[PDB]
Amino acid sequence: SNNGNRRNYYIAAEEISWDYSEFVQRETDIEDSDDIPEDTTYKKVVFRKYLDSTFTKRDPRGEYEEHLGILGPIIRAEVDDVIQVRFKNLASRPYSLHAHGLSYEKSSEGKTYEDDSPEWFKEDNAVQPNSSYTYVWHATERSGPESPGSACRAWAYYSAVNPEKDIHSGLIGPLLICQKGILHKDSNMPMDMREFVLLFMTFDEKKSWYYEKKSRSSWRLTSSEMKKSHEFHAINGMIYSLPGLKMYEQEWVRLHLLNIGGSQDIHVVHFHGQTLLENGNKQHQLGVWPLLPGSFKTLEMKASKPGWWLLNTEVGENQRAGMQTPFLIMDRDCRMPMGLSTGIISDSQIKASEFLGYWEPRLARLNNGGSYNAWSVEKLAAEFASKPWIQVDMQKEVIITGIQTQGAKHYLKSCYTTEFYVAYSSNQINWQIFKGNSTRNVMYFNGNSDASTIKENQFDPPIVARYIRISPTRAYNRPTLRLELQGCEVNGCSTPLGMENGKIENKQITASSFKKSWWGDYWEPFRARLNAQGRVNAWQAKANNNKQWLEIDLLKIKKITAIITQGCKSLSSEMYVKSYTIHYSEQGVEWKPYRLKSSMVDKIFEGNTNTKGHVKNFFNPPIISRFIRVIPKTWNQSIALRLELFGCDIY
Amino acid sequence: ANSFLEEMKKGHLERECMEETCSYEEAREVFEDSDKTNEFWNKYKDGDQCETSPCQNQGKCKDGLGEYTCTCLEGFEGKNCELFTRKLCRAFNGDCDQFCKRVQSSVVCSCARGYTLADNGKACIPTGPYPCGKQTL
Amino acid sequence: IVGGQECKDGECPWQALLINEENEGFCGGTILSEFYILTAAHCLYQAKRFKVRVGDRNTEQEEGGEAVHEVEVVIKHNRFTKETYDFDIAVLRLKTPITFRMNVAPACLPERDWANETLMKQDTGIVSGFGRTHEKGRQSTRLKMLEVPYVDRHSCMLSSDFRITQNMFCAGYDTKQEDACQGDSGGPHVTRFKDTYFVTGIVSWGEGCARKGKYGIYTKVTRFLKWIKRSMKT
Amino acid sequence: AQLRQFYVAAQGISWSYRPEPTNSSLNLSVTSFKKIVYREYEPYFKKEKPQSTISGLLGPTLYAEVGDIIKVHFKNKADKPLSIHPQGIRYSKLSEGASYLDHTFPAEKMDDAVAPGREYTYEWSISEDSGPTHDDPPCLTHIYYSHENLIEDFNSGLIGPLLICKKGTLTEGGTQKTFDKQIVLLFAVFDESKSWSQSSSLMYTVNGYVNGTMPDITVCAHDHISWHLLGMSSGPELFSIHFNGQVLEQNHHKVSAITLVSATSTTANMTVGPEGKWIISSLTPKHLQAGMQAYIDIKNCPKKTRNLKKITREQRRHMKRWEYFIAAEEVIWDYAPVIPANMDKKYRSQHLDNFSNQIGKHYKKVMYTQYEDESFTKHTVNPNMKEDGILGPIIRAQVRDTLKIVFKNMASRPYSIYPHGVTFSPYEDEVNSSFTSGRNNTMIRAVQPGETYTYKWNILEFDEPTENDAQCLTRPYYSDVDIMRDIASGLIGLLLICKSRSLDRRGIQRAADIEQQAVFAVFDENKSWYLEDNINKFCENPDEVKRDDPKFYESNIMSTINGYVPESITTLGFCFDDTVQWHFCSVGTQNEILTIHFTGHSFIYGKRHEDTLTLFPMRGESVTVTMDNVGTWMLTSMNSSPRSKKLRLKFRDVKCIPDDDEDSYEIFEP
Ligand SMILES: *[C@@H]1O[C@H](CO)[C@@H](O[C@@H]2O[C@H](CO)[C@@H](O[C@@H]3O[C@H](CO[C@H]4O[C@H](CO[C@H]5O[C@H](CO)[C@@H](O)[C@H](O)[C@@H]5O)[C@@H](O)[C@H](O)[C@@H]4O)[C@@H](O)[C@H](O[C@H]4O[C@H](CO[C@H]5O[C@H](CO)[C@@H](O)[C@H](O)[C@@H]5O)[C@@H](O)[C@H](O)[C@@H]4O)[C@@H]3O)[C@H](O)[C@H]2NC(C)=O)[C@H](O)[C@H]1NC(C)=O
Ligand SMILES: *[C@@H]1O[C@H](CO[C@@H]2O[C@@H](C)[C@@H](O)[C@@H](O)[C@@H]2O)[C@@H](O[C@@H]2O[C@H](CO)[C@@H](O[C@@H]3O[C@H](CO[C@H]4O[C@H](CO)[C@@H](O)[C@H](O)[C@@H]4O)[C@@H](O)[C@H](O[C@H]4O[C@H](CO)[C@@H](O)[C@H](O)[C@@H]4O)[C@@H]3O)[C@H](O)[C@H]2NC(C)=O)[C@H](O)[C@H]1NC(C)=O
Ligand SMILES: *[C@@H]1O[C@H](CO)[C@@H](O[C@@H]2O[C@H](CO)[C@@H](O[C@@H]3O[C@H](CO[C@H]4O[C@H](CO)[C@@H](O)[C@H](O)[C@@H]4O)[C@@H](O)[C@H](O[C@H]4O[C@H](CO)[C@@H](O)[C@H](O)[C@@H]4O)[C@@H]3O)[C@H](O)[C@H]2NC(C)=O)[C@H](O)[C@H]1NC(C)=O
Ligand SMILES: *C[C@@](*)(O)[C@H](CCCNC(N)=[NH2+])NC(=O)CNC(=O)[C@@H](N)CCC(=O)O
Ligand SMILES: *[C@@H]1O[C@H](CO[C@@H]2O[C@@H](C)[C@@H](O)[C@@H](O)[C@@H]2O)[C@@H](O)[C@H](O)[C@H]1NC(C)=O
Ligand SMILES: [Ca+2]
Ligand SMILES: [Ca+2]
Ligand SMILES: [Cu+2]
Ligand code: NA
Repeated sequence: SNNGNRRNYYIAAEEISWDYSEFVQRETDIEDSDDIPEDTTYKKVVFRKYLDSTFTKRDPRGEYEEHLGILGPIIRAEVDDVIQVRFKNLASRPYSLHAHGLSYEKSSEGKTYEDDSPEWFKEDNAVQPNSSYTYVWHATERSGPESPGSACRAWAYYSAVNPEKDIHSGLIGPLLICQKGILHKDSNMPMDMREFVLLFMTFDEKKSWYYEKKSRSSWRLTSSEMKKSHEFHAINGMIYSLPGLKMYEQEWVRLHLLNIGGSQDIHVVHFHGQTLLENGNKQHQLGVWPLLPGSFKTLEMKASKPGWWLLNTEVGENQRAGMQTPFLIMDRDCRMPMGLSTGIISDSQIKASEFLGYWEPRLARLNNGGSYNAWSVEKLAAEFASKPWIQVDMQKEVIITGIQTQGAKHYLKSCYTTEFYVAYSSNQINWQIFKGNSTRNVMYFNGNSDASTIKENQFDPPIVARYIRISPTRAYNRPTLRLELQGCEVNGCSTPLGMENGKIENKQITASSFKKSWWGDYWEPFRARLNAQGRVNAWQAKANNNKQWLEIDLLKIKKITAIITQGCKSLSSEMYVKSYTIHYSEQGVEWKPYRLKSSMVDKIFEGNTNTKGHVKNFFNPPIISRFIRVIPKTWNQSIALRLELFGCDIY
Repeated sequence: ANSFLEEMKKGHLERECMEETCSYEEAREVFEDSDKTNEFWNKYKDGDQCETSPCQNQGKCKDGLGEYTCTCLEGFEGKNCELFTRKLCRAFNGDCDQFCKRVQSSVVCSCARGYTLADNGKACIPTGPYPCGKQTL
Repeated sequence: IVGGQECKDGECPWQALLINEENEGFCGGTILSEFYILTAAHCLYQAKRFKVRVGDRNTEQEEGGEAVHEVEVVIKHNRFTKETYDFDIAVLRLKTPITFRMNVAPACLPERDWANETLMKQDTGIVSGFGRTHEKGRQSTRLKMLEVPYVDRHSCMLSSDFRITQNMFCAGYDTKQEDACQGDSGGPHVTRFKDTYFVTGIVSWGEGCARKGKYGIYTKVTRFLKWIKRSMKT
Repeated sequence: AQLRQFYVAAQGISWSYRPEPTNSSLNLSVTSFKKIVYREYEPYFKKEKPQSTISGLLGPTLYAEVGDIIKVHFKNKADKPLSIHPQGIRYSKLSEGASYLDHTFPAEKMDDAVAPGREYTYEWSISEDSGPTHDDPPCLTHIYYSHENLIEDFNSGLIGPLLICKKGTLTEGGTQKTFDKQIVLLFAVFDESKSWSQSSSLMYTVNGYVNGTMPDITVCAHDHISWHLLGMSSGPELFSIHFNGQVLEQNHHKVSAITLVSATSTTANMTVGPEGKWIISSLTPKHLQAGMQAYIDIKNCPKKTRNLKKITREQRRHMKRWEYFIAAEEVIWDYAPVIPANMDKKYRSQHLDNFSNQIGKHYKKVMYTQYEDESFTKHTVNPNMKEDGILGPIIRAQVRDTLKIVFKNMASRPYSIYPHGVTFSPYEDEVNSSFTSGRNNTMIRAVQPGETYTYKWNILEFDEPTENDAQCLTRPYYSDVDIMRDIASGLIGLLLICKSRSLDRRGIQRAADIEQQAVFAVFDENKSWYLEDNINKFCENPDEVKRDDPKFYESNIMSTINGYVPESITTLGFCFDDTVQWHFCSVGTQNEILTIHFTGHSFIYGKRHEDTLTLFPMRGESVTVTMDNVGTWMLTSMNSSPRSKKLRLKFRDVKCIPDDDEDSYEIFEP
């Protein structure tokens, strides 16, 4: 139990200003103004990770840490490891570090009390301002997880000069002690599951060191609302919304439900639409986990259905108070291309910092062909501080769970960005650069060994943003970038119903009619598969008239949230529908035209702009039915339709 | 420059790197040693950070491609080596070979009967042949 | 020794074998110095007269390594009783000095604090002897070894139906067919550290032999290091 | 894939919290409120299914199985928008019944609120994941409520239990094949001020019934019940459900006091004792003056399917008749016989100083004092009489062990001693004693000052700690005359219900090197029977005392550990590499949860290492600590309150010195 790693960490209590509701007002588009406090920005101190021992070049918080908020950086070590965490008190107050369950000598406890200790190693008990120390922590077996139980365990480190007021001042952080072989050699990040450190805590500001109790001599009679105003029932110190909580569907999430709340911070962690499994020797199934002050429980919930669910304590007061952050469960196959390879994103939505010649951003089409088929820059701005970037606009808040990357050649020179990194933004002003789990400040994604071959890099956790900037850093004789960002909608229930992967059976698709090929093949309805390849792989109709339809039976009443259509290629022409409308029935006979909410005339959807361009269209209101017919209205030179329904069933 | 027969002549340090932007291949042939060229290549791109010796405790400063590193002696570690060390024989047995006895916080490697403390103060050496606790060879 | 492996040539030099009047091995021992051997207390009653053989990898044959040594002084703890097997310790000073050679080497005695705070928190010890290969079996003439993992004090007090005193620690498996059996008593329980083996325990007793649900029991040497060093001054 | 159809109609009723239907044809005032409650109707809303006499405000209990899908029919009969929303279901957006910023279309907003008269049948597919595990009880207990206005709507009363069950443990009669009974209690907090009536009142009720006026429940003796308990509140709350004279099993942990919090529910396998009638309650002191006390009747149904399991001869040797002789003397107990000068002076002058009007430290109390014989003439000399304080003598017992607790009452008032691990039978002692009907029914016969009784408990096979519990389980025993007024007097101990062969011949545990009790008895002498005796005998001027004064009333909550304020208790010492067993159990008027922190050390809690140990009132937790790191460390309560922060215990992890075995050896030649 000695051949381990000396985990090196450098935690500095730096000074920042923390406003809890800084992510409530970013989505303020409602006529409600009664469920939020006023003047919620406060001055505090927070543990912040530093990459270097000199405490100059800070370690930025990426996306795996985006949900941390006021917590300190995550400290991790497997069993029997040695942790060296260096404190750099950057505040105007003496702090320290405490620990829970770890093996530490009295030179690393960090808590000062009447223990009658000689002072040659008391310099851990209360680190004085402007100074530094080093806390040595060993993670023995009495601090690891169970055997057999969950894969990790949760502990909470914090400043221990006066914790009852030093935690309200923002000094707190996760300390995870996992089983052997789970954390990483360098990144010191777990590899198996998705971990969500949640701090269900009340940040009563009336107790922090930086409580600006100005003179209240002139003030009206107490309204009994300001007393509770400074209390923020928040998850990770962000009320009413907390970013980063993005998990796939039917996926196991290792929830480290930390809590250092007071004697009345009873929090019944509840996930709307989810059930919690207390892993261990005896696995228990729960819907809500009644969490208690001082607890660090490591549960494992299984995602049920994609959508914007609501993480919340079930105490009624802490619901409208603000401890209810909508967590985002995403579809299981949130690998959907975002349209660069298809045509959903047109050339007018692509910009760049620079470009070389005809290698405009319009060539960011994945697997594009021709002489010029990528976004290329003659010389990478490595010498400059601003490397060239290419930008794409999604026109809406979406989810991007991954990325694809390629290159191109000038018929002899294989040019490709052997590295790059991604910066995302929503308003194209406040920019953030993706970091993921990389050791450095930014995850400089691995590039491609060859220009053509793909290199899929998964943005974990997924990026929720409208604008994406890709800035290559390395190259092979020239940068050359092709990409198709991959992800789904922020609103769930957008998984393909199965027109392409074969989940929806062939016999489920029925046609009003269909044609015959020049040799005998038919455009049968079951051949309406999305992205289907072949001479005859599209659904048609025998007669070109309004009376045609494509009936597909879902065998279960599904909630369709969107639709994507396509077109086909003939021997010497392009075949596709120009306009249509959809019809549906709960029983398969009473077909209804799809109207608007305020219109009595059927919404004639805009059909295929061209053959391959995915003409995605949405359903407001959606289609709560088992049967659906897409009735065409206009088509070019012939009728063809290989559509796909993006919805979820009813449970 | 860049004449037709520049590569045929023997390499010179001034010709390749000082009078021209030399690459890795051209600099190696002048020196013939990988270790020698690596030292010259690190300073070429990002200068010599080790010239001012930023690190402390006589750190063996090493120049790389955009980074600096100094390997320091016992009692002072890290990139800067400006801070001392908690001896803490709990980790890696205080770099000893046998028992530690915690006096004020300096790690005290010890050796029992039939054993002698080493010059560095960390290893133990048997006094005579066939000491305690060893397999016969 | 239920299961385990046979001691190789020079693999277990610290192992000293006790032979009764019939020159039949009945208990093991550990070499502390050129004159002293470490054994268990209850082994003294089994023969009432015995000799110490060292360097023997096989009791039933002579291969030039056996060395039968007479014993000068026998010293054992007074508080030791067979009712509880507490304080099960005994050291034998020989009439003749032990000639250290191939397969004949002594064993260390670590410091009291460092042994408790580091050795008693390692993973696995080492136990060896000439015990039975299975419960109610025959004491094998060959010398076997067994890697007995340490067990926390709280954990191993549960399985044993008899009280584990503070001078005793358990090592073995609550399920597996691995434990020293009858004929191993007085054998070493040494601890490895940087290829240096330190005496940690002496084989005291055990309920059965490698029963599912059970670990072997050993007597903590570190509780009597002052007693051992004082006795080594005899 | 079986499908079911329940019928719930949100018909608010003119409700008095005391039982209105259970009236003797008289008005009994009104005192009513316009609640909004779920009700169960005949199919297709033709008529109603009459409810039980106890269900009160609880809706129709739901029961599904793995695979089986529910379809609940709902149509509001009130004037508000309401929905139905169950915990622990993987429901969909079209039947979630929750209104928040889900970005959902108005079609899926239908479940969010139901307009009065509008109809919606919520389907809840129940897959394998939601169903109980192999280690879980058969029917998992959830709770459903309306999720339109989570605070105001519930306080009207739209609450009902949901019971997802295992695949093959349900009939069509609303019960279980494997269980001979089934009950669904409710411990909910109703705040009328937040209720839709907006009347200024706060109501803690059992099954929607206030102040213990709910009708009793009838069961059979030795009945294999499967209880289901609900906890629900809009403000944070701590339920500690206890079934007096009974022992439950919460997920194969033989708990006695099963504890819940707001918007939580639980399931417990439960085998009744003999015929009798106990008074269920929720031990949390806030709920104790609030009267969450239900009742239960155990009928002697002539069922003889099973009354014994395996009893053998080999275990009769282990059935050691332990003979404890406990008394109860009224003397002066001091939380601070000696005080360090370094301790806080300001707090010493309020809760400790013998002020002219404040008593401070020395109070009159009653305590459990052990003895060795029936004469009670010699106290048992335990080594830790000062270390463990006023905690009662540890009553160690094993399974099948026939204890004989000879309780004695030398005190000045009636008391009792109620265990937490004995299904003790009240029909064992009366033979020819006359009982009067209806006058102050104390659960145990009123032991008048100077009276003695011989309790004869029994650790049946239903009180055996299972494979997932510590060898000895800490279960407090207290005088069950009034749990409030009595534990405040200090009549608290721990009953170490050990497993078989867990005690030696003497009666000491066989797996703990040192046994240590650590009980946080948060006293309140103003809630003791001697509150008047405490003040008058120590106060110089008793004519100026006022119970209303926070400078006096709150100057009497003496938060302690084992009976001493931690600023006035000795520092512990435990030798290195031992296994100290820690006996943790909260008592007193601690309305909150007391989480404690072991500095530098950790323990074992259920095959799992933990550092902070949460504690509910009158629930005991036992952990064992291996002293494994040299130094001087601390035990502290992390709670921020000054009463709950002064609880700081100091202990040293010393290195065990001799051990003087050096001067005792014998020399003999062979
Ligand atoms: C059953 O029959 C029994 C008798 O047999 C009856 O028992 C009574 O139960 C009541 C609840 O139904 C208790 O009510 C008490 O009312 C007061 C609260 O109202 C006051 O404050 C309101 C604003 O307060 C807000 O929060 C409270 C939190 O409880 C909410 O209840 C309330 O709705 C508000 O949201 C005002 O609007 C209102 O006008 C009142 O002024 C309180 O007195 C009390 O709780 C508080 O007080 C006690 C004691 O206070 C002392 O200690 C605290 C320590 O925190 C200290 O701060 C104080 O200064 C004092 O020193 C604390 O223990 C609590 O934590 C609160 O601080 C109650 O809620 C009655 O007490 C209770 N009566 C008795 C004798 O016990 C009952 O009516 C019957 N029915 C049931 C239970 O259903
Ligand atoms: C629900 O809780 C049960 C335990 O808790 C109950 O309630 C608490 C409050 C206490 O009162 C407690 O005593 C109650 O039983 C839990 O397990 C039940 O445990 C009891 C006692 O051990 C069992 O009674 C006897 O069990 C076996 C049959 O059980 C077999 O399966 C179980 C798997 O659960 C194995 O553990 C066993 O080893 C067995 O393989 C029998 O020995 C015996 O029946 C008769 O057997 C022979 C004659 O055939 C003779 O010895 C006697 O006549 C015996 O009467 C008993 O039945 C009990 O079976 C068991 N319950 C069940 C349903 O099996 C229970 O499992 C919990 N529920 C769930 C879903 O976990
Ligand atoms: C930052 O995050 C990225 C993702 O964004 C991580 O990418 C990982 O890439 C590495 C390779 O460089 C992958 O590591 C290996 O992947 C395989 C996964 O197999 C496991 O899972 C399957 C699926 O159930 C199991 O059937 C199988 O048994 C394995 O458990 C394996 O080849 C390797 O597994 C090894 O470790 C596990 C855990 O102990 C053992 O069970 C295996 O036997 C084996 O020893 C290995 O894990 C990895 O999969 C990629 N991640 C993901 C999420 O796909 C980066 O590693 C990460 N970088 C950091 C932290 O620095
Ligand atoms: C004296 C010595 O030779 C034996 C060996 C015991 C080794 N035990 C384990 N677990 N490795 N000690 C015994 O003889 C001491 N007595 C006992 O073990 C008896 N309680 C049982 C004897 C038996 O089961 O054979
Ligand atoms: C610590 O520092 C305070 C001001 O900070 C100063 O500038 C920053 C950038 C750091 O370099 C810091 O070390 C410098 O001192 C002083 O006002 C304060 O007095 C210092 N504290 C103590 C205890 O000396
Ligand atoms: Ca031989
Ligand atoms: Ca909603
Ligand atoms: Cu909820
Ligand atoms: Na075993």
